[PDB]
Amino acid sequence: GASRQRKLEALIRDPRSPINVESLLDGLNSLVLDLDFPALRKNKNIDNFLNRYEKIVKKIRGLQMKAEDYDVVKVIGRGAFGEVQLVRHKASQKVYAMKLLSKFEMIKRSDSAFFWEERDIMAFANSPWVVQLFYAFQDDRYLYMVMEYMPGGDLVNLMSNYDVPEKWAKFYTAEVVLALDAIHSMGLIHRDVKPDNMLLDKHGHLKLADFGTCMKMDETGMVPDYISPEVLKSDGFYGRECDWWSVGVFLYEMLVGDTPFYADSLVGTYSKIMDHKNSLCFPEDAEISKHAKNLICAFLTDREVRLGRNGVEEIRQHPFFKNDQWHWDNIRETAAPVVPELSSDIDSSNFDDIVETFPIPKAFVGNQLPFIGFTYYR
Amino acid sequence: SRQRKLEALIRDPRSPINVESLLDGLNSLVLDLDFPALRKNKNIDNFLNRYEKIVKKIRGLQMKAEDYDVVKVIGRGAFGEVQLVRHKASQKVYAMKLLSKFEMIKRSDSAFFWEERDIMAFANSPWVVQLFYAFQDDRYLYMVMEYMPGGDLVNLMSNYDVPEKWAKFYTAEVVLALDAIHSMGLIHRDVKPDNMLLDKHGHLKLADFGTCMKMDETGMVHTPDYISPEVLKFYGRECDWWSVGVFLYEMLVGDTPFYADSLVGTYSKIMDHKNSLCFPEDAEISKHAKNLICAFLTDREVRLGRNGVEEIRQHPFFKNDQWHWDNIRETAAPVVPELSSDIDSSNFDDIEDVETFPIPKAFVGNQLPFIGFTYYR
Ligand SMILES: COc1cc(C(=O)N[C@H](CO)c2ccccc2)ccc1-c1cn[nH]c1
Ligand SMILES: COc1cc(C(=O)N[C@H](CO)c2ccccc2)ccc1-c1cn[nH]c1
Ligand SMILES: [Cl-]
Repeated sequence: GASRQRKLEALIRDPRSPINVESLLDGLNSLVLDLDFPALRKNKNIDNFLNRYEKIVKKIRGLQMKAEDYDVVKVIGRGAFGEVQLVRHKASQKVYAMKLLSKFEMIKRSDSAFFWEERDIMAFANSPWVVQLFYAFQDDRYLYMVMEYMPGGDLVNLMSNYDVPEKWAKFYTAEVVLALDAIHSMGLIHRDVKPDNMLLDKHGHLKLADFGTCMKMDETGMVPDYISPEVLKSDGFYGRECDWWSVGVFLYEMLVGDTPFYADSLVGTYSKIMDHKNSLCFPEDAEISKHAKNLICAFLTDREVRLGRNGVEEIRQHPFFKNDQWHWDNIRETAAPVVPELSSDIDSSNFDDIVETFPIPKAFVGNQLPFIGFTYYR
Repeated sequence: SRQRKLEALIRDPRSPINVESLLDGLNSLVLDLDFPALRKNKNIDNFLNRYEKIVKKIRGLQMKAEDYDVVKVIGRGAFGEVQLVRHKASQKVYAMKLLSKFEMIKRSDSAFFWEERDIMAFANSPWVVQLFYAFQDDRYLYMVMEYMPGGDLVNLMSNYDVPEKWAKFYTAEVVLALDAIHSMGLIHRDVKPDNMLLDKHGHLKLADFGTCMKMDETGMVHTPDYISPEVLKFYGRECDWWSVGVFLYEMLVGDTPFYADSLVGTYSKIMDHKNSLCFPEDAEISKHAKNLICAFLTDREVRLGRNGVEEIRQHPFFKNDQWHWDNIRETAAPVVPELSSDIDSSNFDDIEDVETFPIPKAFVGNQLPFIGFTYYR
């Protein structure tokens, strides 16, 4: 009997459950947002429901986390459906990185499901290789993701400010290897491994960000300059090995100073990637070891014989990673090659310097419906 | 903290945003969107796809009509019926009141159940029928109450000639039950013996609160035989005290004080109450009983109970050697029900025995006025 009430009480407590209390409050909020228009309020059912919940929903909005609770310090990133702002929480004075996503642009450009795995990865990974999400909240215009601020900037910035030695390339590669294996363990494929999505923490250690491209792998494990050839030839099924192709490209860019399939045109890069058997060649002036060259070549092969298919053990014991500084079991607790020297809690010097509204409707449209359940409070 | 303030609102059972009300909101949204005409909208089709599984799971876990077994229909009314039911799992017997959502919407009366549910769930008075569970489906609102096997006072009057010692007891119980409702800032507006039930021991409890209204700052607000003249022509608490006088008259005399063959004749007799009220020469009634009926059947301005329940309490009619106002409900009742089983419905007459909602093209929101009805004790 009350075993059913116990089963139900458990679902509502579970933070991964779609019917948790934050997700149930999202349902109420979204229903009020999509009905409070004078055209719709002509309906007696709608006008009377909105009159009943008007007071409580005003009270709830004032209590719940909102963008007004934070001060915007600077825009440190921009992307497809939004921007990432360096913000300071007004009450606690704590500094975070907050990612905003336009609800309007996600509906219009019919791309409105990518944020679910991005939010889940950052909120629940519990890995030092993934940027941690503290709070996810939404208003009538945007989705917000308050994550830990990474003051070391991305690996693109590092490469443009330093001539990268093989000892540093061996460190950042190992960290990318472990970070990807952590994502693959959570049953996901990044699909966009690149140095713009590799951030450095206050101590110079890597963390992955921008999970908008992730996909949960099915039972078989299946789903521009850094894209794999098998992904380019698309619609077909690809696996974890496409993420390791991106690692090969990254290690080449680090040591050589240019991407292996760089071309002046977009089509030229595609052409070079497709012809990877004949287009991949190391410059005669490039400072690279035989082990480093041999590792890049094991990643830049056809998917069938690529390194990393039979797990990450084959990658771990590659001769390139032989060193006298770290082990795979402690690399993140060893001293990083470059440690950030920051002047304040809002020093954003490792980041380069960087609105269409919904139309009032006549009939029920339900623009808030695809966002019910986004709110999360740690 | 703000999160502590918010967590308190959701725990409060009187709060419109409690967990049962928040689950009602989700259920009602799914019910009002799952139509193939509406599902043509991408937002709607995708939302329904996401919550389809979990809402099927939630419905199976939550209390439903299929958890109860219908024993007999013991009452029928305006928008539904009251069924004697037995909970399949616990084997406990209850009285379950059903209200058609369709009829409530159609006959544009869809707010009366909020005070009926609140009165029965939260009164905490032995004079009010207790509600244990309120729940709903796509067709009805359900109210699981304590079953009253003694039947109503109409049934008692039709099976017994009422002596003044019995009339003094039942009146005193109506007086205390009405004072309890008035204490909660409510006016019944429909005091009559059909709405007075007797428990397993013969003690009164009030039922059918569909006519109740919360009184404003001054104590004011906005059935043919028991209606007051002021309602026939803002009304206060003394409006319920009129119905008590009519009740005491029907008990002692055997007929209504303003009974007429026509509805217009009854409406005329009530308006001319100053000259139409007279006690039959063959009626066995004391001077005190006659004088009490007359203090209730006056113009609202000078009616007994206008200046409090203390005035009614001290009336000479209630002088007796059996009970006191502080213990009447723990004294022996005049008629104690003789029941054969937990489902003996012999003190209730037999009840003699299809409109569904139309499938819509656009969002109508027929479930919206019912969000927050679910209550679990
Ligand atoms: C720039 O910093 C970030 C960027 C991102 C991120 O996902 N960026 C992309 C494009 O760069 C994007 C996509 C969609 C909308 C906007 C932005 C995620 C975390 C941080 C971060 C974490 N801690 N500190 C900074
Ligand atoms: C018959 O017993 C009841 C009746 C009612 C009641 O409110 N009845 C009216 C008129 O019939 C009605 C209104 C709307 C729909 C249907 C019926 C309320 C409680 C009981 C009851 C019995 N035991 N415990 C509680
Ligand atoms: Cl090693």
